[PDB]
Amino acid sequence: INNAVYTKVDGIDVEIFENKTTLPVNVAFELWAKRNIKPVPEIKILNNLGVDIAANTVIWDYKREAPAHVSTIGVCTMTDIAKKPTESACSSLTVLFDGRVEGQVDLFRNARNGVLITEGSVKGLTPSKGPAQASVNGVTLIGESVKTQFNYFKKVDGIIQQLPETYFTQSRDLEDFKPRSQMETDFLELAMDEFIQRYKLEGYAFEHIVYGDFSHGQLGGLHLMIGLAKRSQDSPLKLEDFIPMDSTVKNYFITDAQTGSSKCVCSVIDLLLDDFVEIIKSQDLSVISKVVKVTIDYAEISFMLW
Amino acid sequence: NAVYTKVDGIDVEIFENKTTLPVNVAFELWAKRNIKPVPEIKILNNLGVDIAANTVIWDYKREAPAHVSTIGVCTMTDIAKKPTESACSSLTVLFDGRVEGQVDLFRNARNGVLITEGSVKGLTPSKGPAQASVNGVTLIGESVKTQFNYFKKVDGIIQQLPETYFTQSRDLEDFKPRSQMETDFLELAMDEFIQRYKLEGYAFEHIVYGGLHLMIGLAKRSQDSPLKLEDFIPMDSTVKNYFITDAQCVCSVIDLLLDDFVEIIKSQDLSVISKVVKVTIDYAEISFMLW
Amino acid sequence: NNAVYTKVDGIDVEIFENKTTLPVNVAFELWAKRNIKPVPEIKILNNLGVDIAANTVIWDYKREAPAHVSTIGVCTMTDIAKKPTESACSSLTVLFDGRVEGQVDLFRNARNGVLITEGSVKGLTPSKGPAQASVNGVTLIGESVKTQFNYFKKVDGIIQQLPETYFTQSRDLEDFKPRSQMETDFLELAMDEFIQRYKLEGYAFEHIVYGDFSHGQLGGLHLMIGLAKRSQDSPLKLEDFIPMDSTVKNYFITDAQTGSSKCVCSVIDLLLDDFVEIIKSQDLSVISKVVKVTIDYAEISFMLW
Amino acid sequence: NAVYTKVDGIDVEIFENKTTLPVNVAFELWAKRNIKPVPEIKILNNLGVDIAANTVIWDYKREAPAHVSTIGVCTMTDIAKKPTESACSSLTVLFDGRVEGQVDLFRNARNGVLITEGSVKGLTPSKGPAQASVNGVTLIGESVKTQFNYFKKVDGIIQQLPETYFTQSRDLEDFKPRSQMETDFLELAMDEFIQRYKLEGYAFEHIVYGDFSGGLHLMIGLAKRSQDSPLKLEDFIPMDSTVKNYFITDSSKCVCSVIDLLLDDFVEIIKSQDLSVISKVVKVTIDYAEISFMLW
Repeated sequence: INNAVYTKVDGIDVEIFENKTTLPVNVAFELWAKRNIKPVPEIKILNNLGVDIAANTVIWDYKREAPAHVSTIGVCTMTDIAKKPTESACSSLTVLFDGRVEGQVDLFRNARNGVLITEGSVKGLTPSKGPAQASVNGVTLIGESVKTQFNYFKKVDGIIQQLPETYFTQSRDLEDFKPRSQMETDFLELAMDEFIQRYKLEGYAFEHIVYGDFSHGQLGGLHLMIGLAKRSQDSPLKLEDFIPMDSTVKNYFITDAQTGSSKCVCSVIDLLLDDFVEIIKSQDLSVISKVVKVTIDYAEISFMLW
Repeated sequence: NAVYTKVDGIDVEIFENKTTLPVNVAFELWAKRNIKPVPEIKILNNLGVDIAANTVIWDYKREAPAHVSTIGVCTMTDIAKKPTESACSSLTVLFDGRVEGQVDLFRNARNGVLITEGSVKGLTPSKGPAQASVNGVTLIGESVKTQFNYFKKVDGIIQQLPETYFTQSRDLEDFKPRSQMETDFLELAMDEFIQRYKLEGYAFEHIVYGGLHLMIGLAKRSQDSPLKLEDFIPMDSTVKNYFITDAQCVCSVIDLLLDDFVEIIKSQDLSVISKVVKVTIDYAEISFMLW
Repeated sequence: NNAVYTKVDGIDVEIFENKTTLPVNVAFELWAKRNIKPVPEIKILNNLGVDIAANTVIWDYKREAPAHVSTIGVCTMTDIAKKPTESACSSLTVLFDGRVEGQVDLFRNARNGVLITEGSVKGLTPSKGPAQASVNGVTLIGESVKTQFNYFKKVDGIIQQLPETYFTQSRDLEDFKPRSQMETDFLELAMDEFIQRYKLEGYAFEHIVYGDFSHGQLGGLHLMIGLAKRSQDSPLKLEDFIPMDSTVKNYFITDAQTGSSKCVCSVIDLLLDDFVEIIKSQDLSVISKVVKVTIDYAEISFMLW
Repeated sequence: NAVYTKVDGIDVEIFENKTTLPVNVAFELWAKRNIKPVPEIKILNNLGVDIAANTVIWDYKREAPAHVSTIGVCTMTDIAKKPTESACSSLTVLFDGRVEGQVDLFRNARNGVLITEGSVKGLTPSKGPAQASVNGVTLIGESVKTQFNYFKKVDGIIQQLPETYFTQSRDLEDFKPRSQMETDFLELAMDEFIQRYKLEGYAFEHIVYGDFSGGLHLMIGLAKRSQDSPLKLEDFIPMDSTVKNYFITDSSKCVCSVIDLLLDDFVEIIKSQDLSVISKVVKVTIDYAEISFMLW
């Protein structure tokens, strides 16, 4: 009645892995058991970049409990569409290339479509710093020991790309919300007015927004995490992924922590407050439209700021 | 600069304010205000439009000008004498066609929207909404042309505009059906309506009768314990919040034709489980939970 | 069903599941009244003797049940009292939370208990506890709100002195931050650069940190940071063997990459500086190689070299 | 100080390095080494015994003194002349009741442990193992008394003294059974033992019969395994412990924790844990220490 895989640790079956894909069990297990468990970029970034297949490894989506991509390359014979990631079979596919391993750079130099991540500089090519944080075997974190911050490069049809200037979502939760800057600390520490005062924000309608819904169309309000975090000395909130998939704007079930009383299904975006202030101040208030399109996580998000 | 009074010695400049502008130039905007029938602000907002060309668009709901930077309207607020030229082509300019010159300036400017009441050589139109704002009065013209054809450019490129539903713009106070369906819905009880339009075993239930609310459903509930809405925060939003009380919620309401909303309701699976729906309404992508 | 729900939108969302002897409605209430502010972890509480909470409910999120058998003035159907000073309590170590008013007071009157406070208390000397607390069952150290308490104990009338203790950090291996300069360079140096930098030759450090210093406990008994370094290249999935929290914790150890077995066995997570202090403390010229250490207020016995 | 030689002398002192002591004084230790039959080091270690009074306990596997800290033995190494002084305040000191005077010094001592060949005024004995260590050879005394009665003091307070199993202290080569049960376990096939000593549907299976994969094993279990297809093992490190590691070869099996329990004792352990067949965390007392381990 099962598709679970086990190991014996003493006279005890512990379930090492459950199969939640359509693939036959042991085929899936192979796939898993070849996950890159070193630092990878996060699913949101790779979706946003339009990446469909990784070179020579497997990116596992730990929330979805399945591999992040349809096929493979030089990994698992029963789903490999190729062996070297330059075979005719995948010229028309944005291929993740991990520059930390040898010879992947030139594989990418010779690829038609792809993105290359690396720990450092690359000869003749302009980087763009990515997030501070990466994904170490499920857990996303910013790390002291291992380096988690990469530089991205993109190719669309023979040609290197200019990657948009972006902000990055901070991949934080409410359970453990840690301030990442002075402004952020202050905001949580101080009282609204004393804050607006200190950072010079009179007549921006700050209080209105941080706490308010700035959705241009996303499902339920668009609230900002650090803003949800401040409304938590009073009765605080539990979150819960509405859909397993990771993305920049994220749908949740918000319910009271203390008692479960339902609230909404609404979207949160976790941004550095500094980056948030910068965008509220970017808005020109003299024009008709109050939609602000900002590019965050290499993707375009539309806001309603007023 | 500002006009002033001399209230015994001396100059006491007089400011609007509501826009902070000198009454002086504030009023010069009211003057040059567009008086021919214009697109409702919500659709301008959605299409992300910045300034109109050689005019002001008035915000009668805010009782202020929709925009305080101008093109060829008032020297104290003009960012440029003419739309198609220099530090100006980055922002999205609304070009109106039923004034001549303008049409030709759209094909020369970078970012911009264009409305017209007929077709234009070589371009594909997208039918706008029936209604338009007429000096603060939103209405469906039969004496005058209020329905436009829209066209948009970004970075130089003509865009294909999405297939859309448009919101109806009805106030509740004087609500009035616009189809056999909307009629029947208000007449028929719940159960009979679900069986006439073969809707049984779909989602809609809560959203229609009683998160997000449908204006038309809110009107049927008005014949039951008459309710009133007042917007704490008055702009013009495709989805608007209202303070809701009786004749003795803070609600998202959307005004949609049932004939359109039931097209939506049916383009799902036979549920009855709650569904995420992503429609284009008023040129903008709306996500909401249907049940 | 055991399951309690709210309709979020039109969707059944489980907010609570019963895994208790009690009926749903009663357990749910207890859950629903559980203190969700910062609290001492259960290891510290059991180590101390606490068997009941004043006016609150300590919840075990790993065991998904109350931390304690009865209540005081929380829930009419599991209350043994209403006030913590009633004679039905005078034989039980009661947790008194100083951060709320007058609880300090009931603690003076109480004949058996433990009082935590976020600052000094007139007449009594404090035991500066761990840096970390549990906050709605996510154990963390807070810079935002406070997580570090002071402890006091009473045993049948009499004020107590708490032994001086080391405290287990509380760090899963899946996310392991070093908390001192010693831990940083340990992880980021070679063993031999290390032993020298900190002048540790003539202790058989490499033998200890990396090995098994157990006197009895089931499986090996390994330092966490120890495991984290060997983890560096060949990493390990670590998984609770028993829901109950404790100072020395048994685990199912398993390869991360593939699930190959390894063992059941205990880990203890200590600050390296503390560990190094404990090895340096052992007197090498005696028959017994058993070092007893008080950690998290309990006696923990080791085996050294 | 150290003795020395003269090579183009210049005095050249002489050391070890087993202890680091002057050969000189390391030998005084050898000289004063207790040669009456003393309890096995493991039991001393577990009772947390620090040093012995007016004697030296020798560790033959380490080929050295179990302790370098002395009392009343040697000027260079001791910490007190007499076990009662305030230097032995905080140290568990072994006292013997075979040398008189000491039997009484235990009464006016803080922390310490005492052994005797018979009972003592109004103290409850805990009957120790059958075996002592008689000069590097441990055995069960035929004509000499090797069983002890133990008593312990922590902080002037006479202590609890638990009930214990004891390990049998048997090397594998020279292996001899010590009951009908151990006898049959060697004789009877894998399946026959189970029906005879009615223990079908208990845990016990693996740890008694043998693996590739590695947890605890018991001595006799390994003996039956080499009772054909012989197996060789030896101290990886030369300690003395209730549970010791071995290199099994065999060509290797390889690093096992091994425990030498008399079967009947271990069997009464299996039987104290309701019919299951599921793995079982046992927490038992062996050699006066709480050892916990997984039974399957």
